[PDB]
Amino acid sequence: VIGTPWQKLDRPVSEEAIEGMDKYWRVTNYMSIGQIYLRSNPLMKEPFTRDDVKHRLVGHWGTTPGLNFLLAHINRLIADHQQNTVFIMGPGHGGPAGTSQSYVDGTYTEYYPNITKDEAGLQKFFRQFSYPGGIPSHFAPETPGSIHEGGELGYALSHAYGAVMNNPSLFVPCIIGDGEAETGPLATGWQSNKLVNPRTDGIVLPILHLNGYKIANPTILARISDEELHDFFRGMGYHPYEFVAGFDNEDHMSIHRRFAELFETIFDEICDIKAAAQTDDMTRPFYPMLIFRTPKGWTCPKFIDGKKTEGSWRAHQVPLASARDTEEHFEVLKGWMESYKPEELFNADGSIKDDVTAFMPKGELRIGANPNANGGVIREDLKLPELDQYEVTGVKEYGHGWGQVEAPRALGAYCRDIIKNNPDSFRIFGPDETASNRLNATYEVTDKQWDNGYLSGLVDEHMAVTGQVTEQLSEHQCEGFLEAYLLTGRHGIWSSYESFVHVIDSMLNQHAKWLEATVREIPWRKPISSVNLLVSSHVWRQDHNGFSHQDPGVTSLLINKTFNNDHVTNIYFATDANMLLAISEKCFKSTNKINAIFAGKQPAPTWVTLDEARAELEAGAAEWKWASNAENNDEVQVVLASAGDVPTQELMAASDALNKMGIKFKVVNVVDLLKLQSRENNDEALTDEEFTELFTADKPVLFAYHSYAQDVRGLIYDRPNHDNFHVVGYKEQGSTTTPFDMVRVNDMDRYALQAAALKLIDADKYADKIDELNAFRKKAFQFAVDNGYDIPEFTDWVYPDV
Amino acid sequence: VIGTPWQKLDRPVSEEAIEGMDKYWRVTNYMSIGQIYLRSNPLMKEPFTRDDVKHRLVGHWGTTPGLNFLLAHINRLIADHQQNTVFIMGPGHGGPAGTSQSYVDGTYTEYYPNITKDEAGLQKFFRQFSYPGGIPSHFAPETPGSIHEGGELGYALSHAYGAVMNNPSLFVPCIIGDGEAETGPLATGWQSNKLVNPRTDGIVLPILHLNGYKIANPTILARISDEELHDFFRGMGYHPYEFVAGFDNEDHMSIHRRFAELFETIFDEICDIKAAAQTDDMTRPFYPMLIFRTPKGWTCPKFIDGKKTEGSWRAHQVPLASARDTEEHFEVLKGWMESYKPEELFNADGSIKDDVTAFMPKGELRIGANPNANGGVIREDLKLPELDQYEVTGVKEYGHGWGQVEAPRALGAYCRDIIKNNPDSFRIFGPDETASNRLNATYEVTDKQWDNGYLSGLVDEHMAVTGQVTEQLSEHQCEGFLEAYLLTGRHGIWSSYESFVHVIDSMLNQHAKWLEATVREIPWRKPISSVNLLVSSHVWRQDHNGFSHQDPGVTSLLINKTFNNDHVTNIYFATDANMLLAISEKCFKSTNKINAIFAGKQPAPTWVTLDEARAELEAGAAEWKWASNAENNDEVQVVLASAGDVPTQELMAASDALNKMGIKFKVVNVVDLLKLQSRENNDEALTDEEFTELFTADKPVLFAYHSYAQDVRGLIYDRPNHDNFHVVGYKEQGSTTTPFDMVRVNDMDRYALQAAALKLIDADKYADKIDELNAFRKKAFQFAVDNGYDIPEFTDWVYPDV
Ligand SMILES: CC1=C(CCOP(=O)(O)OP(=O)(O)O)S/C(=C(/O)CO)N1Cc1cnc(C)nc1N
Ligand SMILES: CC1=C(CCOP(=O)(O)OP(=O)(O)O)S/C(=C(/O)CO)N1Cc1cnc(C)nc1N
Ligand SMILES: [Mg+2]
Ligand SMILES: [Mg+2]
Ligand code: NA
Repeated sequence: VIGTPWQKLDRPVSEEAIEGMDKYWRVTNYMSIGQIYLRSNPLMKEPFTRDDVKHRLVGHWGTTPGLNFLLAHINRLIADHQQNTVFIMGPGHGGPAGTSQSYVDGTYTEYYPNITKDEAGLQKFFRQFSYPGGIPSHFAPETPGSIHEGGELGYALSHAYGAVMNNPSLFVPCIIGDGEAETGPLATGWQSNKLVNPRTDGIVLPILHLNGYKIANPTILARISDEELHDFFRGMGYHPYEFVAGFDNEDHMSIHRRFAELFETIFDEICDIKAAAQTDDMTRPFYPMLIFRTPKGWTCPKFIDGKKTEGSWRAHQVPLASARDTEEHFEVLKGWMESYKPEELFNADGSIKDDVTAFMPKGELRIGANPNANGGVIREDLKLPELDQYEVTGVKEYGHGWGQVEAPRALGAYCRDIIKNNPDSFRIFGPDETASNRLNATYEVTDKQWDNGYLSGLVDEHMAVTGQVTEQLSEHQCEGFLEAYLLTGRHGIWSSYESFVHVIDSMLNQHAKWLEATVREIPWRKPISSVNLLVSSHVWRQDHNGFSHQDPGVTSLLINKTFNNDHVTNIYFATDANMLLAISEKCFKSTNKINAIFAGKQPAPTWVTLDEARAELEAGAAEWKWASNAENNDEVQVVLASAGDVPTQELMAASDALNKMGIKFKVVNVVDLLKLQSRENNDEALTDEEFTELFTADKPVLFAYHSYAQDVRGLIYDRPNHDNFHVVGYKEQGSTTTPFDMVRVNDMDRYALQAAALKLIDADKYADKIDELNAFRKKAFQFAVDNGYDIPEFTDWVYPDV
Repeated sequence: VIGTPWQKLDRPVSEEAIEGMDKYWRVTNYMSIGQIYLRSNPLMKEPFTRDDVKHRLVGHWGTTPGLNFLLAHINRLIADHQQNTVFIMGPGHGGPAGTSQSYVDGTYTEYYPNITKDEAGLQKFFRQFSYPGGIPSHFAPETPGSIHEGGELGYALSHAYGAVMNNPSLFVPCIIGDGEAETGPLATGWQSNKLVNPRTDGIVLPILHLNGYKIANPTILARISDEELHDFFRGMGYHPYEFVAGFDNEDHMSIHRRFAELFETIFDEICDIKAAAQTDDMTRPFYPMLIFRTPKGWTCPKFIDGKKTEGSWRAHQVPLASARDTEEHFEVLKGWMESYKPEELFNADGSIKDDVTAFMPKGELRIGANPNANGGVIREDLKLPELDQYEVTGVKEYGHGWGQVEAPRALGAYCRDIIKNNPDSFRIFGPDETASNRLNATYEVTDKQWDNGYLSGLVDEHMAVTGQVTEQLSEHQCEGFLEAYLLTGRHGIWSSYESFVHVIDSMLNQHAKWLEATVREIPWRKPISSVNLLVSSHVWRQDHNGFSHQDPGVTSLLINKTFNNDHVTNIYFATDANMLLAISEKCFKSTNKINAIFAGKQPAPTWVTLDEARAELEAGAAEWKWASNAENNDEVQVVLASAGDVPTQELMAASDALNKMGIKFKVVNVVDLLKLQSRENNDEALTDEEFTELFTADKPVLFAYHSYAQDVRGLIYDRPNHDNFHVVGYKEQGSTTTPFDMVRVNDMDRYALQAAALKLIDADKYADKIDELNAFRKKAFQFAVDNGYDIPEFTDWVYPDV
């Protein structure tokens, strides 16, 4: 248990804590300006000149002093209440407020021994901010206290809420940019309080950083009427409190006393909600939120060159951009840095005075030290059930190609038993698609958690105010909740209709970059569990839905996060349920990855046994010798290669026909896509030798690909024999139609695959047979048109091993 | 002018209109069930059997009767008021309500002469819905009345609002799924009423289709308290009205009279807002919205196999999935279809009776016929100013490589004069980035439109309650507003930080699919203006921001919409401002495209004259003979090829150094990327012959690529000499650093490019020179670390032609 969760003070905030908060605010403002502007002389020791200013002024002042003010008050709260706390910096461009916090709390020096607590250290701390060889401009992963960089705005609230799931002792003040609040993802993020339980989950306090402005405009929320703003937050299930400061001549000490008093009232109400929820965990409370209205750039010069800067968008980036070049700007910077009275804040040795920090939390309650902000320190391996009990054994008993299994249902049963063994640290998320994607065996042991109104057992099924499945019709919510749940040291999976994975392409980009930085250069930030995404309801079988639901191209996006041997991204094609099982076990054991797990949910043949799935998954690509008919590679007329359940079924039916014509070929299944790359691009890929062994030194290869052929083509560009590959993939053809017609219009159906194989072997010789295959596809299509269902020769075909 | 906009009735709705609306509702429900279930016998003529039911039951009943009810009432409104109206079907899976509407209004038969108004036609109309060879399951582009398919949920409101921009006579009832409202994009879409002006823009009426449920869950909005729901919409600046029907035994005629009366009150209030706005166009009104609360699946059987179906998520897709297979389900379907009393709705010849449609609007006010729902019928070419006056003439006067121009500023001046010549049909959108992306010369002739509070001329600049620039910190809003503005026949452009384009990857996917279907098979849907996206503030120069802002991979997503010779997607690299000018003119003249226009906004050399830009843009790739030093292709030791402003600057400096060593090469610039593909994949690409002429038959090619090398590699896989290309691209390396260091860590800097060229020519011979180049890059980096700015030999280099 960290600290004493949810305890009220029952006394006023002390005047000593007020004094310490004002010193914190002044010292973090001063060091924030130092980080932005100063390359040397951090204490402005005589002579202090333009030669001490950075030649390249980069960074963001505007948000920063509002952040620094909140952080003083959140630190004071943590210390007084002994409250387990992780904050979110929505405006992650306020990085210097986040580095200043960690430097004040002591964690910065603990993690970075060279950045010492004295003038030499402070010199280095100032120069290194957004500087070549130094540190980022944003609240990056290498800052102690960060689980959220906030470079790409919008995910503040899904991360805050994901962090408090099954974390009942954790408090998350979530600081949200008022420009950020104009984004889609943030606007829906407010509604998460219908999806958390105040007894089993912790508490988010949204704090709207209402500084009036974004980069070059006012914000929507700052300029509507106060009554609309209050009705808005109340209508989303919050109790709104509003603080306004810095627009008049109120002295700063009074501002701190009024805020501290307000913040105690807010926390008291959180504590009341927490206490009440031990008895009534079904009534959804109105959680507090804070509207925090202060001038953008608060405490910077009011006008600069006749332009309003404090209380404007002009404060957004770097004020006084000429501080190095004109004595006029330099003098303004000098008076601005002096207004914080650094001589009262630093000892002569340049260490921050003890009376600046006596109010601060200590040990693991410090924002930089809390283990929830470094969740791999808390994470434990899942207790996984034995995989064997889930095996589709039909393949062993009856033959390769057996049955009509819906593959994710084996993952559902596996996930069911993972939740049972790990009842509060493995969650499933779905955008209203968990049942549609066939993971609903999980409801045998838990419920979809819903903390909003109930009506009737006739309609409410498998749903309770607490549980380990979460659904909201929002890929942004599913992906954001899950990320923070992993970042605080837990585990899970989500599923999405494949075409709609793209809604969160840019969230995958950011989480992969978080992973890239971490595995490269932040060894103190320990391994988190992986993002596991079941990509299902795929392009080939969108029977009720059509063309808008046909886009497997998240493969292509993921290929753009496969560099430097980071090994943070995996694309798995689950061939059948036994392969799905093997892949998922690997994924649930992995750390520091995004794993995209492709699997079809339609009824489909099972191809391999579980033991075969385990061996093949490890190699990444494998020959299926029981399906090959060639003696050896020199006898092979064409390589039949596939990746994806549906390309594989069609390749396999093609292989059966090609066998019956006396054609000689081998069958290669591809499961771990990126292992097709060269060792030069991926040091864990198949070696040239193993690649040649699978794909031959120079026979034609027909490659039936689940997604866009472009991917395989770019991946194999330097592989031996790549010029012989013919990649067939999805090509933006399709609609609401029969399963055969969907493969047909992409040349993916088994007849077109047989034709293509013939064309690669000898086009002249097989001219007629090709025409005949092409005409059979026309006839099978006419038949679908006339009769309403696919021709029985297509639908009734089982692989001859069965 | 269409109809008589914004006129009140000043009498009750007639009883004859009530009777016609109830008949419409019954006939569209009946034909919706027919489309889903029936392959023959649409009027259930004896014998009506299971043999008349589809073998594959696909589609969505649940939303459909609520849509059909609203559509009856919106048609009645249009007719009574003569009101120019386009609706949005948020739940676009309610396609049969949208096809039924067009069939009732007569447009379906007008566009599809074979689907006739009689029993034979109705037979065909039923079978063809989501059927092989037939029509989609959703409100697809081939349905008259659709500007919005609604397969991928979330964009209902940005499309509604974009449609009414500069469209002051247009009314848009926007029907929004209550599951849809859980998405990010929809949640922010509500706020658009702060960005439209009630005098110069038309009016959206959001109608929340609060049917209680999504696929397998209740919805957030349906289960919060009524007081929270009302405060929510009021707090977003609406006046909420709520209708509740179908939960009790109220007869349907009473339901229609109560709704019609409510809808007249709502419209009267819209008319009052429109009239008031002719005098006071600065006060933002509280626009009505409608909470429409009715049971999901309304009028279907209440229980099926003991399961509550009407008023449940179970009504979502296909009830009675066994209607063909068991007589039990068939009997239920038969009684359900009979409950609408089709014998009162159809004449014996199976034509819909005249008294079903006498209340309907006629001619161009019909929902299917309105030209705003087919905007290419209204669209006119832009009056473009002459390009020459924008030319950066520095290249002609001083030499290739001249100057420090910020390229988008020439596009800003061009856009400025486009707005001036086309003052109400060309808009610019930006996510708070129009000024940052250097398009702010447009503010010389118009303002950012902001219909929300003002504070002071000290802070509010270039902003007014009306204007042709729109900003909101939401890529979803920018992309949605623009799409509908083009779909209703107008023009514009938006700009985004390149890494954040990915937020709307999936919107680009849908709009490209809309375009694919249209250019392939909907000739009646005329060409719209193109989506023009300035992709700027790119990966190489994110000086204030760092790694989270470095992701040029929208290139890769776009490559997945380049099939079948559709020609709906273009990726342009603007080399400099003269190239930018040429590309933009092409884009502003194009139709039916998405054009991604890459351009840097940092100061940069101008390479080509405007006349050269025009020729080179047309070919797609071009030799720069003034920069090549080889005689001819056989004398070439390496091809220096680049795409992007920064790769080009670095290639060019490399070329200067390689020249001074006596190396022989040619320089090829690439502007139109997809013209690198083979003619087999793209019938407008460079032919093999022209490709070979540029890239040689067999010399090494060094290709410096703006984005991920993967793209070029997959694109050129079947081109002559592709095995000789070495593609250098972005490789997930970078942070907040100097411009040289950013190119350095991706091996993109000029020294690494010179090294790479040497390595391709003769690695052994140039071993030493390579090492020396590699060490110079280390020294230039140390210098940045030590001094705060890049080494003057890097920054001060100008191409020797200057
Ligand atoms: C538009 C924008 C910013 C203004 C934020 O305004 P705010 O009100 O949220 O914060 P403050 O006023 O507290 O500064 S900071 C920023 C940068 O590129 C930095 O990441 N960008 C570009 C941006 C656009 N879109 C997205 C999704 N994320 C972004 N970071
Ligand atoms: C989740 C979902 C639907 C429920 C919609 O519920 P609603 O309340 O908005 O509409 P009704 O109750 O009026 O039916 S219909 C649907 C399909 O795949 C169809 O496009 N999907 C999957 C889906 C997920 N995510 C996105 C962005 N779009 C989607 N269409
Ligand atoms: Mg702000
Ligand atoms: Mg609904
Ligand atoms: Na090759």
